[PDB]
Amino acid sequence: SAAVKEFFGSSQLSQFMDQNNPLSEITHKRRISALGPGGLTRERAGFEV
Amino acid sequence: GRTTDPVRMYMREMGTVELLTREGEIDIAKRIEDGINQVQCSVAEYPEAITYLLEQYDRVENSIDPELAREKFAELRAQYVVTRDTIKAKGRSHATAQEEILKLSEVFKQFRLVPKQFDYLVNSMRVMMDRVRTQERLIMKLCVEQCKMPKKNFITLFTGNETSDTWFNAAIAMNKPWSEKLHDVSEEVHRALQKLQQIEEETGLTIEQVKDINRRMSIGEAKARRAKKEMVEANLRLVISIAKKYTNRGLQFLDLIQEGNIGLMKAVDKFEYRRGYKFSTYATWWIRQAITRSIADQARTIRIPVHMIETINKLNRISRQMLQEMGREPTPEELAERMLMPEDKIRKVLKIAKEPISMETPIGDDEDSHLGDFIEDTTLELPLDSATTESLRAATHDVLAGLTAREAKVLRMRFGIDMNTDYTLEEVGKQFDVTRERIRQIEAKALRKLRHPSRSEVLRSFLDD
Amino acid sequence: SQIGLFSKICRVTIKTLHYYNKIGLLVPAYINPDNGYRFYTSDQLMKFHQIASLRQLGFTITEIVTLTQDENSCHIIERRRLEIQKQIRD
Amino acid sequence: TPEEKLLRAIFGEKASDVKDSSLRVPNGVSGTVIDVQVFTRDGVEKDKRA
DNA sequence: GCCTTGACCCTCCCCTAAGGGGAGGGTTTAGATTGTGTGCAGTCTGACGCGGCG
DNA sequence: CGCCGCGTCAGACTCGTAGGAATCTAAACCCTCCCCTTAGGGGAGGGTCAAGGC
Ligand code: 118
Repeated sequence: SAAVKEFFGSSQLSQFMDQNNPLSEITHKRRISALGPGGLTRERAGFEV
Repeated sequence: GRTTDPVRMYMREMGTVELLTREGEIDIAKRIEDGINQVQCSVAEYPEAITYLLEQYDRVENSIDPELAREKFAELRAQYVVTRDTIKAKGRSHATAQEEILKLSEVFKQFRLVPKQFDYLVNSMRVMMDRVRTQERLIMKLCVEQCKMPKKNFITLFTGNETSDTWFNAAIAMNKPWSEKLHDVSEEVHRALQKLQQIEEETGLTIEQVKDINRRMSIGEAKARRAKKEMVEANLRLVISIAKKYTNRGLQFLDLIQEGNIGLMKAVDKFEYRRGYKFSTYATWWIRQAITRSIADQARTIRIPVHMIETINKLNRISRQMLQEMGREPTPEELAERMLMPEDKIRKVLKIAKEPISMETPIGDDEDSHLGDFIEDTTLELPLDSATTESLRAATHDVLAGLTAREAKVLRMRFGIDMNTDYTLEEVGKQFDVTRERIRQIEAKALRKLRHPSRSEVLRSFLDD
Repeated sequence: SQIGLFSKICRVTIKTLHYYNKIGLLVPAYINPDNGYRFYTSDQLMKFHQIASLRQLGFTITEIVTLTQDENSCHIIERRRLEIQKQIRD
Repeated sequence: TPEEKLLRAIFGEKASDVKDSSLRVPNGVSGTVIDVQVFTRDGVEKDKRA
């Protein structure tokens, strides 16, 4: 239970929803990220990626 | 050595020892036991300046018959009172004395491990032996300042003769001018040597037999120590195999190991091989006890007592099984009904099990904003309040000038304004030699005038608080 | 015998034995010098029986003390017989 | 403070045992109340509004 | 006005008899058991300075 | 002497929001100190209420 609820509540990919519009939510549910656990860091990504 | 880790540096220096077999630990324990009794032997024939058991059996005065507890102490002293009658014959080192006092040792060997009782008898000479030592240091810090002299003739014949100062006649014999270059100070040498000779009076025995058999008494106290050391050093893998089941509970690995070793050093001191059990079976208890006691005393920022630790653990154990059984988490009512405690105590316990958060906890999307940035100082006074305090002080100082000077001094003394302390009626009338009651009269005068509406509405402005 | 077993031989609480030791009414046989434990013997039970026997007549602790250690002092008993004879009437 | 003690002696007023911790509207905001919700603990007296 | 009596009054702390309840601290416990372990983190590029080996 | 390996240091500014913070087993026995229990007593220290003497 601890391992599951820590992922669903304090991860970096688990985000507070954006709810201004219908389009704001549609867009937030289709986003693709390269950050996170097992991905890049903002300071250490280059020009080519 | 191509490594800086201290856990590997430990596990490497620990592997150069061999594990013992069932006979090895028995014949190590045997010599541990017989050295500590060789010492107790050596203590036997020391003079009455020791705290010898004449009435220790009476000092105290498995449930043994009282007639058994009173009688078998009469064997040893029944022989001892007639044995050491020969303390006079042929000096102090007579052979009948050695024979029958080691027969008292034949008697002494019966006993085995005991509390510090035995300790407090050998301490009987500690407080007396090093004394002797330090006193012959005094003489030396009284000789080297005045004259220089080769130590290995002087202190050698000092060790040897100990009859009288006649050995100083062995200093002039080589005919060099350092013989009597000393002047007017040798009576200080005689001072300290004479005081240790009255120490010899109270002991009645010369030093070179006491220190002689202390040389062999020190053999037992070291031969037990060495065997204890190699009984400890052969069992460290036991500590390391036990202490690996206490990880991730507030202490680090090497802390748990160094806590277990202090318990193993006690299991080695309390062992008894005669009872027939192995060493592991007795040592595991003390090892686990030391590790468990150190987890509950350290490893929390705010420390909880041991009884509260056991209450917390019991409540955790109950809620686990109620959660497995019901499929939910039980409310404090369902825990109070089974734990059989008043519900307010169950509510009180549930607050004490939280560890403080770090002030470096990242709060936001970034990691440059921390929890400790938004924490406000609460003990500061607002500047509107400072200005109000000063304005009120000025207003009071102005209203206190209208009425009489002597009639305002009493208000200043009565409420403590502009003074280091508040005062009482009798100690104010001390300087006025006015009665207990007239002070109250003039105070009801002043406080009656000061609320007349010609004066009040300057001070009334402040009381809207 | 330790205090916990002696408390079951006599069927009395431990706080009662502590109190009786403090007052000076029932003193243990032997007290450990470093621990401070209390050990009792059979004559302690023979005396506790007398204490309870005296306590069943309504006496307070000071008169029970004065009755056990000191002389017979018969004037205290009949003097009690009035305080009961009066009390019933009340 | 001594001065405030003398003020209480003259005008006779006394303070009391409780302090005001009420909930207020933040400055600049002006609105209409449209909903209220009350959550009370099991073992506590429910009130008129709840 | 400027002081002296003799009454009255209040609050705060400690006390009664025979234990009860709890908080916080000490100690030992004898069948045998003898070398960690995370299903780790390892993950950027450029300039500069010094030691270790040919 | 020269090359290479390896270890240390650096990488723009000011604003916004966003609830809570994540595993983890000892048990029996002893001791001392502190407050609690009925229905009022007792004192210490510090205040107040009429009445006159002058
Ligand atoms: C889990 C694992 C071991 C013990 Sb234990 C013990 C506990 C109660 C009754 C008897 C034994 C233990 C001993 C000292 C300190 C702490 C715990 C225990 C000891 C030796 C061998 C096996 C178990 C407790 C829980």
